[PDB]
Amino acid sequence: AIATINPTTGEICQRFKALTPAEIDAKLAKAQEAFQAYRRTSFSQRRQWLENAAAILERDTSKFAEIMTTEMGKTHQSAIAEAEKSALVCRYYAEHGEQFLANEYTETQATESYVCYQPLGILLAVMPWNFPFWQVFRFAAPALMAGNVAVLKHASNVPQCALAVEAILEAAGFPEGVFQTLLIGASQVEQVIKDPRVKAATLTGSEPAGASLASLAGQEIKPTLLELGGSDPFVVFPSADLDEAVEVGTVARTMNNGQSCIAAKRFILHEAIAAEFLEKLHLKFASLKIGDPMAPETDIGPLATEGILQDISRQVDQAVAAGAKILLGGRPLDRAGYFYPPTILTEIPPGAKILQEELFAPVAMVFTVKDLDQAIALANDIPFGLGASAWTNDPAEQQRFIQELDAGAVFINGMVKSDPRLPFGGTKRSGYGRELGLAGIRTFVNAKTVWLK
Amino acid sequence: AIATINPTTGEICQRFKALTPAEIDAKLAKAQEAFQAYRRTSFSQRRQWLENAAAILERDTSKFAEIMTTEMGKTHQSAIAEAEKSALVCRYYAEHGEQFLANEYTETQATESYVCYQPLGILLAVMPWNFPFWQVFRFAAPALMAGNVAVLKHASNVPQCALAVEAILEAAGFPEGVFQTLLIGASQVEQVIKDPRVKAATLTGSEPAGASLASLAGQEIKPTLLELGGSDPFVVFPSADLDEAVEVGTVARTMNNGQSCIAAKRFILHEAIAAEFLEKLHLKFASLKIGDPMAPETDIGPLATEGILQDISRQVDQAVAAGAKILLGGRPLDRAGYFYPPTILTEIPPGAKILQEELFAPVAMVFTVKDLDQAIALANDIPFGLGASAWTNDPAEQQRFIQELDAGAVFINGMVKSDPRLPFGGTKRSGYGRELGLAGIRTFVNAKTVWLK
Ligand SMILES: NC(=O)C1=CN([C@@H]2O[C@H](COP(=O)(O)OP(=O)(O)OC[C@H]3O[C@@H](n4cnc5c(N)ncnc54)[C@H](OP(=O)(O)O)[C@@H]3O)[C@@H](O)[C@H]2O)C=CC1
Ligand SMILES: NC(=O)C1=CN([C@@H]2O[C@H](COP(=O)(O)OP(=O)(O)OC[C@H]3O[C@@H](n4cnc5c(N)ncnc54)[C@H](OP(=O)(O)O)[C@@H]3O)[C@@H](O)[C@H]2O)C=CC1
Repeated sequence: AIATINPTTGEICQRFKALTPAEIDAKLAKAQEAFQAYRRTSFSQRRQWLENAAAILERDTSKFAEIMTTEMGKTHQSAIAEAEKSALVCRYYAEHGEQFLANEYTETQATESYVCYQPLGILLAVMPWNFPFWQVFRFAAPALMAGNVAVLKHASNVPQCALAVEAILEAAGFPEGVFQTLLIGASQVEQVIKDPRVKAATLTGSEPAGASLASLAGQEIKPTLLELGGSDPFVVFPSADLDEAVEVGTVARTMNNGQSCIAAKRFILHEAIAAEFLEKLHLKFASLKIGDPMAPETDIGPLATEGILQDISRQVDQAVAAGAKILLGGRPLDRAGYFYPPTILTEIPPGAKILQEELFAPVAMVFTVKDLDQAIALANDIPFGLGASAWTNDPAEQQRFIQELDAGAVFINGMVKSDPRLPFGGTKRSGYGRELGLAGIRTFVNAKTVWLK
Repeated sequence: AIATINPTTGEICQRFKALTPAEIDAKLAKAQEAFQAYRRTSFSQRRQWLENAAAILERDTSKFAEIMTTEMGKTHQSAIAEAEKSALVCRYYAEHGEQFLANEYTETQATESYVCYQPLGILLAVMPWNFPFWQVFRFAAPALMAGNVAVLKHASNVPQCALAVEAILEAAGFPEGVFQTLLIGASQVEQVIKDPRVKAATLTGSEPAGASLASLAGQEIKPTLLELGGSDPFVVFPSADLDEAVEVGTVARTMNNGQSCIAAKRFILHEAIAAEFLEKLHLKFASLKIGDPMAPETDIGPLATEGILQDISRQVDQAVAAGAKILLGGRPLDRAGYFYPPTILTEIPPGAKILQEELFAPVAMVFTVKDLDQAIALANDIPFGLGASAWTNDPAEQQRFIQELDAGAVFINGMVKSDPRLPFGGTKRSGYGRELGLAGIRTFVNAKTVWLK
């Protein structure tokens, strides 16, 4: 159901009525009318409204963070960072969007020949609960700067976040119908994708959700962008700064209570450093503070939902039954709220299903390898291909990791992070298309070739 | 069935056995092995092989053209041009591909941060009979320059063309498995899209074919590019060079026996010049030479298949029964082969079904409008959105047409043409994604973000 259920206490706080198909239709009609006027606005107006939205996010950061924490359990401090990052991407496209969409001229026999960039129309965004502000602003800032309008189907467990994003954009000055939150369930999305006024769609979330949306959009001849999770490797080689790698690796696995597409999920350790690294990782994980995410000292809040908790509990239980060893954690906490402790699994047997799954919780799989070829093969031995992190100060190793890791992003001597300045997206079953950077504003526009005699 | 059936005579010339699923699987296994080595080739090698392919096309142009004309009925002269254009796109990506794929650096706190471009792997291309060389080389040249490998499912009526393309690429030096023609039917494509080694797919053709491929690819989380039909407007306003517009419009509608996605299909005439333009168009169409496409004097050969002939015959018959008037032509010729004459329809009743359909034959629909707003509204009143041509020497009108015509390409005072130097693709039900230019080589690559501390 569409509801705020606080994952720290399990309390149902507020329920929301889903829109009916007629109500969805009315919102799409309004979006179409809004688009016809909005496509004619100047970049100066769009820039003003985007910068206003950034300023709202920058002023009321703590309030917005409290909504996120209440609904989905990420620490209030990380939710503050998320609101700040949302403001950053608004400012990024305010500052660069017009330039990024300017005519590009190519010399031909024409007096004038160029490509110009024009909005498609209504874009559908289907978004997940894990970064309930950032994922939305990541899409919405370039969408709106480009002159598109947007309808958001957010996750059913973050309705207050979804409503707050629309309220921010209204307060910023964006005209009515330019951005609309649809309080609707997963079964209601098909109507939106099939509506002739809706021109494109993006989804961030699970593979089954992405497959459903993309198959439907494909049938309707509509372009998509998908970002669908990962099982990113975190490779540590003998020339690495081991203490930095342990600290950063701990953050990479456990940030957002582990619920990140680009969490470090599989630690691949060269045998020369594996014992030292693993012992340090074990101790670092054991010192993490688990508790109320509203408290500034908390490292690990609850998982977002009972379902996520049930999923990881089963995944771990099955791996252990198959022969995997629990170095730390491995069982849900006996307390109120959907709490699962930082966990480290080792000696996972070959062929165990968990090797191919995404662990959306603070649960690290650990492996040892003997050389560069083995590290790369293991790193790539997954259906996903989102991010990858590798730690080494040998230039030849650095170049091989960069070249041969099958991922949309490769970070050397740092954790994978998204950044408005650089494109971001997956390969393989992690999806396709790129958000952020120039790519983010070029994805859902008509690149119109113009030739004038 | 997979066969050469000469559309000039109706004679079945050669039949081909379709691959079995096991044979398809073997070809995909070989493509995967080939990709593992081919992705490691230098741009110099890829460039050499692409330039070799161009040189083969440039030398044996008449022979390749004869294959096209025999299988699908386009004039030998236009097939010569098609082989030349195929060579041109090979040279374009040989000359620019490396530059187009070079690292793009972005300043951050990283010592090094950039995007690099790497091939995805096996690409499936599903191609149509209407430009049986050019459509293939348009995709294959950038695919191969980027380090991808490709499997081609060509139309069932151009098997000799399909085999010839593979033979050209073998003779050029491309390693075995880098490009493979699959002699398979439409029902066999699902196996290819669902194969885990196949990473992306492109289709040019009809909407139902595109919807099938894209829906399947979406379910498998695989990116696509679609170029489907169009019903492109050809708008003529009072300041136009009328005689040039008539000459060029006649070519635009009747080239390739009318069977082009970017044919001028709907002539939209300002009332001030409509009588003169229509009379001149009538005269030009009336004296086009219909006959054997191997003869150098022939303008119009047969349509490619009995099915295409049946389709246009029915479309025109229904429009006329509804009240449309035949100014010229309007029924299949009484002779051997799938011949349909240049045809002009006027006074088409509002709500007539034909107004929304693609006429893939040399059949012009003609309309009269009173002003700029009416021209734009009528031009856009279709499900398609591929190309658009407008004729005016008023700068304000030119800019409004460029801005407001809902198409992937807008040509002012010339006919729409694809050109390797400029991206090419549709909007609305005409598809999405861009081939040619920079876009063509960026579509099916992993844009990998790299960050080095
Ligand atoms: N890439 C990422 O960042 C994320 C990945 N995931 C992965 O997915 C797993 C399960 O999480 P879960 O919360 O169930 O993720 P979902 O994929 O179910 O949710 C993501 C979004 O998709 C919507 N959705 C779900 N099914 C469909 C459908 N058939 N058509 C249209 N929209 C749909 C959801 O709506 P509703 O809430 O109404 O069901 C939500 O808005 C996680 O453990 C993680 O592995 C999940 C979240 C973030
Ligand atoms: N955009 C363009 O340039 C073209 C558009 N068209 C439009 O389509 C109309 C019909 O022409 P037609 O020859 O039937 O075109 P199709 O769309 O049937 O054929 C195009 C290609 O798609 C293949 N194909 C067809 N159905 C499927 C499917 N379900 N899955 C995978 N591949 C498939 C065909 O294979 P096979 O031959 O084995 O069926 C062929 O290789 C034309 O009148 C024109 O309007 C057609 C050709 C060119």
